[PDB]
Amino acid sequence: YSDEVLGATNWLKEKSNQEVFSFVFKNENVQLNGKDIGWNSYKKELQEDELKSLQRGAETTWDQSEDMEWETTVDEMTKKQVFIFDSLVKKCLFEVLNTKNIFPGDVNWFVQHEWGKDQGWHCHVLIGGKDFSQAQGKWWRRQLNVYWSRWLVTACNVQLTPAERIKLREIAEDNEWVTLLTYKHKQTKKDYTKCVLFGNMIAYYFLTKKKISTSPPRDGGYFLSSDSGWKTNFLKEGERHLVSKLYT
Ligand SMILES: [Mn+2]
Repeated sequence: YSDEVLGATNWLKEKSNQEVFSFVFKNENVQLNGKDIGWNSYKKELQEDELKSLQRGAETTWDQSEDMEWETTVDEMTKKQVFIFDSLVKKCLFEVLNTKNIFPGDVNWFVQHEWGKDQGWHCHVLIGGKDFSQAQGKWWRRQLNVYWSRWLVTACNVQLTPAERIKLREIAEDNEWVTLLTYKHKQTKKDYTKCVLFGNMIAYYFLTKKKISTSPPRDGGYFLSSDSGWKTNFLKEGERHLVSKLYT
């Protein structure tokens, strides 16, 4: 019952029923003119001040949440790429907030990087607040995908011709490398944005995942999480499960 565990539980419980959007930021494998662009082909560390700061935040979140009782054999390249993506995902969120003139302190958000059985790396984002409404979900997805595709093409470490960069940009947008949770439907039928409950989804779902400690990653595991209150960031796996238990 450390203050950190109690503090996270209390913070989430207060936001138990806050409606938020659910996004997934991802990438897919691409081959352009014989050039392979895989999930971890975006390893440029761009020297923009905010991005550098965000990447440092991810590194330190990883460092503080690491359990040293057990050894961790995650590949260095994998960690690097995840830290970079954490900075890029956040940069996208912050750019859209700026477009809407939303004060960052008026926003609740949660970010969690995972490795899926079939898709591999992806990043969940829950985001909402008083300045957000369900009808804005589709606009948010589109804007986030614009910024996400733009930053990915900038961060790509594969030498690309201008035509190739533009093609990659178009692929990331056309194939919706940012997804928005909607109610189940038909291809022809309309899709409705499905808002989720912030604290509940975090405590009863995201905090239940198993920590990735190996390469290749365990199917369905998580790498790293963070939130707008810096509450879950530094928690070890065992502490996260304690939060879920207390939250109930
Ligand atoms: Mn997932």
